[PDB]
Amino acid sequence: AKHPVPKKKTSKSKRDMRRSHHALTAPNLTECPQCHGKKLSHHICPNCGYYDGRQVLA
Amino acid sequence: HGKAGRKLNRNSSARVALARAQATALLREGRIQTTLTKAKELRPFVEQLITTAKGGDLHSRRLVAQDIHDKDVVRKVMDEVAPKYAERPGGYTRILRVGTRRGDGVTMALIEL
Amino acid sequence: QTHIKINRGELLRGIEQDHTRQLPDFRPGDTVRVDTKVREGNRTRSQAFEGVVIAINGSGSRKSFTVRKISFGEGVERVFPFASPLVNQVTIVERGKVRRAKLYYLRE
Amino acid sequence: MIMPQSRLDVADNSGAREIMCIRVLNSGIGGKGLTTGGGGNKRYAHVGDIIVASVKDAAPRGAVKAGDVVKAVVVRTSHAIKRADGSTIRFDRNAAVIINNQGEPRGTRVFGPVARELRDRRFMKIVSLAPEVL
Amino acid sequence: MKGILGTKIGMTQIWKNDRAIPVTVVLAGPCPIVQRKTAQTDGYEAVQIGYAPKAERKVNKPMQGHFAKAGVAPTRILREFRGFAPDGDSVNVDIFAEGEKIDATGTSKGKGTQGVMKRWNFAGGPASHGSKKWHRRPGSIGQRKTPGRVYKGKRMAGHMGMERVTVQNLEVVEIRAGENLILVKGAIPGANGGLVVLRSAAKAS
RNA sequence: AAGGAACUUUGCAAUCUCACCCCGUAACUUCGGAAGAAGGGGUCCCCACGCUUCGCGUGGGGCGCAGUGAAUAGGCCCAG
RNA sequence: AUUCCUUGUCGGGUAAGUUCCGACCUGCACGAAAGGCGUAACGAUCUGGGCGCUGUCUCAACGAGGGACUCGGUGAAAUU
RNA sequence: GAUGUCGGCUCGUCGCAUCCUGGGGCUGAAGAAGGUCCCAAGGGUUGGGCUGUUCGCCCAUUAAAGCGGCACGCGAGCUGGGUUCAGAACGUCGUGAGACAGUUCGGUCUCUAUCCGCUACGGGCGCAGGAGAAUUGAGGGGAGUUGCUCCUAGUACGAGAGGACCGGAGUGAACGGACCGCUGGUCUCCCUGCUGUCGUACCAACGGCACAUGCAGGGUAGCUAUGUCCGGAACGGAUAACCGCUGAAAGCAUCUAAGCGGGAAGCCAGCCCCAAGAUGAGUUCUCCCACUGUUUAUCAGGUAAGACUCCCGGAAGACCACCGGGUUAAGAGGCCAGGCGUGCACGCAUAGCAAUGUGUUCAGCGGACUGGUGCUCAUCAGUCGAGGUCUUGACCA
Repeated sequence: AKHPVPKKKTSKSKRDMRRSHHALTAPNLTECPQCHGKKLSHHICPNCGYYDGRQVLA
Repeated sequence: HGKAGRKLNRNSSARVALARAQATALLREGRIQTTLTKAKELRPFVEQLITTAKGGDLHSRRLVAQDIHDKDVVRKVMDEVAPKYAERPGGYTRILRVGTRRGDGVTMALIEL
Repeated sequence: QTHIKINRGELLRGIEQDHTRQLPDFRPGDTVRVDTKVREGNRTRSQAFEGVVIAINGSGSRKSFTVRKISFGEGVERVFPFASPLVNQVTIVERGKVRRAKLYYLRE
Repeated sequence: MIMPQSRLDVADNSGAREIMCIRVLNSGIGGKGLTTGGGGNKRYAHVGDIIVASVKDAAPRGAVKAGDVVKAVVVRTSHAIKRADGSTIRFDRNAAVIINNQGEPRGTRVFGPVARELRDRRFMKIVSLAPEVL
Repeated sequence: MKGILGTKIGMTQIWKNDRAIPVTVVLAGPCPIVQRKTAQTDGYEAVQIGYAPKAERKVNKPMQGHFAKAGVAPTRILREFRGFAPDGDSVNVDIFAEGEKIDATGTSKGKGTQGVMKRWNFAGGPASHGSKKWHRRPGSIGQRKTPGRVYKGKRMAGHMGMERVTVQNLEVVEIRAGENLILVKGAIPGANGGLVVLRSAAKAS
């Protein structure tokens, strides 16, 4: 059948002991030089469309 | 180990169709956006390829035809775009990663001539 | 690992131009390498393998050529290091007209 | 290399034509007679190595008959013996020379070239019938 | 004891007389002396040499002081050697002598995560007479209700390579001072561009 | 690579063989078969020539490692 | 394929054969339509041998692709 | 309300009543070769044929080709030949249905690992400042095998035949490590050749598909062995059996009760590798330094040294981690040059009825390899990160 199987329910505790590593990492938003709106370093500012000049249409 | 140098994700005859498939477009549009990585792959192939065109003689014209099956595009590359990068030391094509997408969480990017 | 600036490319060449010898032309077709069999006792012999060339794998200290011969009813192939001390001189005998840098196709 | 179950050509008139290997003895020629193997392992016979064999085809009329268990001394491995100058030799077929407990060919002559490595192995007489010693 | 740092560079062919010999061309650049440890300061005798150079624009502030503490010029690599000395800076000239046997010690090329057939040889099994354990996969990890576990060290897949290594007694064939180049017979560890350390025989015949 | 059943409960498995012309083909037999027994040769292109035409035969010529040149496509035998 | 003693005995083939073929016979417990013995041809049948070929093996190696791993979406199971 | 069964294969590890190597007593031990008892498990202990075998017989070797233990070690590891399902046969028993000390052909052995354990690899925190880097070694792991030839010496020995110890040289085997220069393997589009078909209008030149490379030939780097290189050591300390010096109790004798020495592949040190979470958390060199916050916001907040984030890579790698660069730049792509593989390109000309050949052409094409070059991208910027407890003691004017 389902050959390997668990020997007990894991504590709500232990089940957590585990998860202490799934905590997201909040992006490192940076403030655009022009639109002054926050962008993602190294990419195009989704708001103004700039990256030293304006690449992406408005 | 794995100390080679190239990228795949399809078979062999595909990673060949793609690069030709995008190769044209970029040459036909000057800019196309695409998954970040596929751009990165794409880059050098179009450049070499542009550098091929940069000869003007039939031969060169005919080598390109191998990787540009749309008559028009090849002429564009052959007569419009190739004659222009003359002065520069081959190396024009840039990429500007944009931002993550939605249905797959993949970061896109722009590859422009 | 260390990141010193360097053209390992040439560093090698130097330690390899002290040990690199040039030989006639040839690509295929007959040869007659008249080598030396200094190997016997003290008595230094003189053999002369000779016949078709079927490969030039290499460049520099490692460059070499392979020749096929049928000695006394049984095929024989020798791998010669251009710069191999046991060799005195090589000589053509008849340029060959073939169509590929191998020939193995001839091992039958 | 040569190994058990691997058939060789015979390069002598011992009468034997083809022979199957049986065991790679650690070719012990030296001193008085042939010396006793130097190990019970050793999996490959490299030219100028001695092996025990079994005749699978001997010719009619000849000192050696079909089925006779005999020792031989590999003289041509289709492998590739690498000479110290860095040269390489490889023959089209594997072939050995039947012999006797003193390292002597049961034949009156060798046919085909013989590995020059045999002179090294001290197999003098064998060498002495060799039309060539590549 | 003695010893100097170097960079692997590659192997090639070379004849010493009439016997061709493969050789690993190592470059043991001149090495600086940046700290003399003494069984009176660090409780033990030893030295600190340096190797590749480094632009000062990369050189941390603290690191500068340490190097400046001897007025050497930021290297980028430092390594100790026990019971050594000399005066000035360490090169291979006079250090190693044509004929000496040595122990080259680089870092094995890293093989990533390797099975047992590859990391410990093992033998896996079949390939045709029944299976699912075709070739690799280890056989059995242990016994039964006895040692109801597995032993400490049982060989199993793992990261193979990227380990320090030492190939003893190598014959320094040639030695091209004026180029901190040296040529050793045989193969040295790790790949070209790698840091290799050459010492005197750890203990030789 | 070298070797070639040394594997193994057993060459299981996977190769080889693999089309169509031509030559050739054993024991044994209820003479029908065994037989595609076994074994060997051919097979592409050009041109002339003759043929029952698609096609084919003959002669010369040509190119390659290789010509049912890629897909389909018997491994054979001895003995019970 | 009917044998206990048993791998019977001699021969055969093998370098070496508790299996295989041939005899002999002492048929533990063959036998004549619960058919006896034989038999060309036929078998995805069962046994033993051989030629050929091979990664079955000596030892494994490299390469491909699909999982296995990472991130975005959806998100089970047996068990306890 | 289930402790899966014989045998293999894989993977091992342990005991010694040691199979071989080590040391020793006695021998009816001349020498060589042996017998036998003691001490001694470091390491090693071959490949074939027959059998489901274990066993054993045998072929050829070997220093040897040990015996046992670990649920007759190991099926959540594989097989399944064996035997304790359903089919069928023979002999045998049974009037029969069926049976069997028996024999014989056939017969689905279950993707998903939670806890311990194990192999690798990270995150936290800790180690009384915050950081960069170099180390000591507590302890721990790996390895620990053997033949043959030569020399001494044709000696000692022996009627002779034959023929050593000790010591010193070499050269293999198997086993491990590292490595890819060599010799080979591979190299899934790096070059070419070839077929059928569809398309690029056609001719010519090409592309697609005939694997998930249509086939073939070859092949750089990488990885790789059947290829290379190196190793198992020496000395030392303490000992086993065993041999002994001085020597009483037994005015002698005694390796012993005082004492002292020799002495094994074994033990400890030595070799290579790990290693202070060696929470008893060590040592050394270097850097940043003493900010701000009204008993209403009691500790956080600017920041230093430094580092992460992120970008572009890597001989690093599953992810993390690790190394390198990030314009005061040569990190990677490109680009030029070169190397190396393929093996002479398109086109044109000429020869030929044509197939094709010849020339221009050692052409053309080009993955990863050596360099050079600011052409392209590594922009901009953010986040985190010190002010050093107390007690005793010592030294400073």
